[PDB]
Amino acid sequence: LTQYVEGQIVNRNQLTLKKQEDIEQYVLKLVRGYFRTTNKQGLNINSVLQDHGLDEFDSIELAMQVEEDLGYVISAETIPVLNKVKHFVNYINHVEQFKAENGKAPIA
Amino acid sequence: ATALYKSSALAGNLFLYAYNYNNFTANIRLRTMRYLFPVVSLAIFGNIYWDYRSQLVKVNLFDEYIQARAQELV
Amino acid sequence: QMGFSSDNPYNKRWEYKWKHSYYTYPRDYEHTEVRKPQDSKDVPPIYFAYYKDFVDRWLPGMNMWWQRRHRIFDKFNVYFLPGMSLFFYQFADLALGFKIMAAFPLFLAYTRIRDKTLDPDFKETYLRDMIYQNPEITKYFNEETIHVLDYEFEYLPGYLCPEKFPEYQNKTWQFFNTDTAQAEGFFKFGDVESGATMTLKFKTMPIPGKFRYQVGEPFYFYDLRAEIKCDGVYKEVVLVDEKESLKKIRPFLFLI
Amino acid sequence: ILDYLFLLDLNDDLTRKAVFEQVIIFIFIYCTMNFLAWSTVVELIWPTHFFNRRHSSSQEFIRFRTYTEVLLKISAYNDFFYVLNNYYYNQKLILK
Amino acid sequence: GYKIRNKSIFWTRAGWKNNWHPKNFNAPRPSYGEFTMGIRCRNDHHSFLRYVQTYRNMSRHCKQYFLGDKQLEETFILGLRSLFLVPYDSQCLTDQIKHGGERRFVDQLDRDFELISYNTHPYQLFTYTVRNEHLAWKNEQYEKIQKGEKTFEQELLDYLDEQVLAEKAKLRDGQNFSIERMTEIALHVFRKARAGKVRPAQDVRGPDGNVNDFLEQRRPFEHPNPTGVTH
Ligand SMILES: CCCCCCCCCCCCCCCCCC(=O)OC[C@H](COP(=O)([O-])OCC(O)COP(=O)([O-])OC[C@@H](COC(=O)CCCCCCCCCCCCCCCCC)OC(=O)CCCCCCCCCCCCCCCCC)OC(=O)CCCCCCCCCCCCCCCCC
Ligand SMILES: CCCCCCCCCCCCCCCCCC(=O)OC[C@H](COP(=O)([O-])OCC[N+](C)(C)C)OC(=O)CCCCCCCCCCCCCCCCC
Ligand SMILES: Nc1ncnc2c1ncn2[C@@H]1O[C@H](COP(=O)(O)OP(=O)(O)OP(=O)(O)O)[C@@H](O)[C@H]1O
Ligand SMILES: [Mg+2]
Repeated sequence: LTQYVEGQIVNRNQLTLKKQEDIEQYVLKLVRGYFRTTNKQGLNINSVLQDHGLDEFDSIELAMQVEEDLGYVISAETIPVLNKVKHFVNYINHVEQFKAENGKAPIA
Repeated sequence: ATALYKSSALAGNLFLYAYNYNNFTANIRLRTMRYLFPVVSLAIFGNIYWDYRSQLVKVNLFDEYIQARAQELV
Repeated sequence: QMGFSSDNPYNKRWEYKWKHSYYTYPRDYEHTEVRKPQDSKDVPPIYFAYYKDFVDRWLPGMNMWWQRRHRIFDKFNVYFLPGMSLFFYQFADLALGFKIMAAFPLFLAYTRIRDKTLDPDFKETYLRDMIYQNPEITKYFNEETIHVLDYEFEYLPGYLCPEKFPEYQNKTWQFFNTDTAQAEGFFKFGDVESGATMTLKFKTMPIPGKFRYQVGEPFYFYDLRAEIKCDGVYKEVVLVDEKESLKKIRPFLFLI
Repeated sequence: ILDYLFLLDLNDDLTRKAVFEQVIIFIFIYCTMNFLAWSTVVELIWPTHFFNRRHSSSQEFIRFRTYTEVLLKISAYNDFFYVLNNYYYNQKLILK
Repeated sequence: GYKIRNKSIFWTRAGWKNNWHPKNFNAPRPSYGEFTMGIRCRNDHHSFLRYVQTYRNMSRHCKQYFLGDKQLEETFILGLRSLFLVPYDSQCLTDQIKHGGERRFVDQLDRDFELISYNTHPYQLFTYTVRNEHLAWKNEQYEKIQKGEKTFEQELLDYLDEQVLAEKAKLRDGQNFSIERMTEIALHVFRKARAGKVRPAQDVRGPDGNVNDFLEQRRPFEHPNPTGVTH
């Protein structure tokens, strides 16, 4: 559960959102944290990542970061459809609903 | 002389592996050598010692017979 | 259920389909997070490439045969072919033709065991073309915004109810098959644009098509149902109903 | 202890086949031959790589940066390069 | 300086500059269902997702040895994208390749990842060496700054700022201190500083300002020519 951060081993922390308002804030904080993102303040819930300097390969790096922060195991079949901020918010909810009803994580 | 040379040539292979240990161990393109070098090394050792051991047995059989057969003829 | 499964965490429904170009197997299984240099083992042990091929290729292949072993326990594979092999094996030393006629029934059994233990693969492109043609589904789902949450598809064990499918009460067919060759499953879908989810349940069976001896479609959806759920709307779509399909077409009853 | 280890014998090989002593001669020659041929093939890709990476670019097309060219520009720049950029920045962007 | 004169240099039997579908005798031909009994083919529609997972792996498996260096992770990403963007930006029509360029490139990236999973890929070892040399130079600057000492890089910047003031105080007729003029001033200093490293500045003469250094010299008694004879 530990990772290196600037040469120092730090314990990694996982988040549990379970709330709509907390998801929209996390995705924006996530997308605004990526060094390739343009117009970070012009970014909203209905923002197309293509309009902010992000391509298909950047959505992967973002999804890879969602697994780090939330502990999800995202399949390669789901990544290429995450092209908007709205998509990350709805996917995160669909995963929380799946685990709350089916008692397990979705197929990876 | 033959057993000593073949033992030195086998030791030469062990140096070649040690001199190139980092490559044989970490580079996967040389994995087959890493895996089968000792099998070939044992098969080489076996031939060296087998021949020495067999020659040694025969020499001892030859020596014990000429001594026994000689006393019978005396 | 997926029969071929390694310790790899990603892409479970594609593990048997993907043909990698690796000379050997990767040192570690696909990482689910960024790890430390000390979490992994440098210069993996000797004979590691062989160990991986056994636990990543051989072992999951035998777990597939064991998972679906109930589909090969037919009197033809169990008694007939092994008995045919023993009859000619007693004369194997007389000529070569006896060695052949004794090994052929074994190669034939392996082929039936091989094909019957594979994961049932339907033509998924035919399926998606079918649902994306329905307007009630395209309202909430699109290929550019759809994602898979769960997948299940497995053969049905034993013979079915002998009133809905009287075809399988055939002693000649039962001699070759102990299963039905039908499969049942579902698809858990989600749309990241509309926020909708649906469970696409389906039942399949092999059917004959346009020909006398060959099967037309080994996995024909004779029942296809979608239970769509949205923000506050629940819909139930019926793309293929079994009551209307079973009156037009009947199963195929594979032999050999 | 088993009889399979008898294959290690070469003192009395003339009693069974006397073939091992002549076959390995070919194997050593075959290895030497393949060593000369294969080493020539895999080594001689460097003249083409050296020439193309230095003479194949043209002005009517875009030359895209490679992985190595990215690491060198960002993590292998020298002192003169660091000074020149800050020298241009201070004079024009700050001091005009 | 020198241009290729042959106008037919880029000609192939398949067209001009065609490196995607070279002309061969056994050319691809169609297949008809009604007449085809069986077929053996390895082509599939799995290359897209394999192109996605291959990126996720090569990125995540390389970051294991970056030690949390954020500036290196971002630099590596830019380099990783340059490797995956080759089919999208090349002159070669990757969509017209002989038997599917998608499967070809994906299978090629898989061979790179295999080496990456073992931390034996030459791009990895090159990144470690390049980065260590960079941090050794950055730490040298830090150790000199904590002591209040001046770095060799700041001494140049200050020496260049004052030279600009001297050159523009006489440039009154015009008032366009072009970027060209700013450049030749810095390069002239660089050439003198570059030669100063091998021959440091002893006196007011400056870096590499002694003629006696270029008189006849001899190898020291303790370090003779080890590789060849001397006479
Ligand atoms: C014209 C007259 C003709 C005379 C004939 C003789 C001609 C000269 C022969 C020269 C070749 C033989 C070398 C003999 C030693 C000479 C000294 C020397 O090396 O030169 C100075 C040499 C420096 O070289 P340099 O020229 O000045 O500059 C080099 C550059 O810097 C670059 O640095 P570098 O390190 O990369 O350079 C390496 C350098 C030097 O490399 C070395 O490190 C020298 C060590 C070579 C060892 C040879 C193998 C012996 C294995 C050990 C046997 C031990 C037996 C007793 C065991 C007792 C304990 C139980 O070159 C070599 O490697 C020479 C290798 C020669 C080819 C061997 C090929 C063998 C396969 C073919 C077999 C053919 C049958 C005959 C085999 C006979 C074997 C007995 O000095 C050193 O290297 C100091 C080493 C200090 C630490 C050594 C620690 C011990 C290492 C032992 C290795 C253990 C291996 C695994 C165990 C095996 C046992 C089971
Ligand atoms: C009385 C003695 C019994 C007879 C002994 C028979 C020995 C059989 C084992 C040696 C033969 C190995 C030949 C393999 C050649 C083909 C390669 C291969 O394996 O493909 C696997 C393949 C793997 O899949 P694949 O290779 O076809 O494709 C994989 C696709 N990707 C890459 C995308 C994943 O699977 C199978 O072929 C099916 C499983 C066959 C199992 C083989 C026999 C296993 C025997 C188990 C019982 C043995 C009991 C003895 C142990 C007792 C305790 C010590
Ligand atoms: N039109 C074709 N032409 C030549 N070879 C083919 C063709 N279709 C399939 N093949 C080969 O037969 C294999 C299996 O085909 P199949 O359609 O069952 O794959 P699939 O991944 O299950 O498709 P889907 O996702 O639609 O279910 C393929 O991997 C291919 O090697
Ligand atoms: Mg399929």
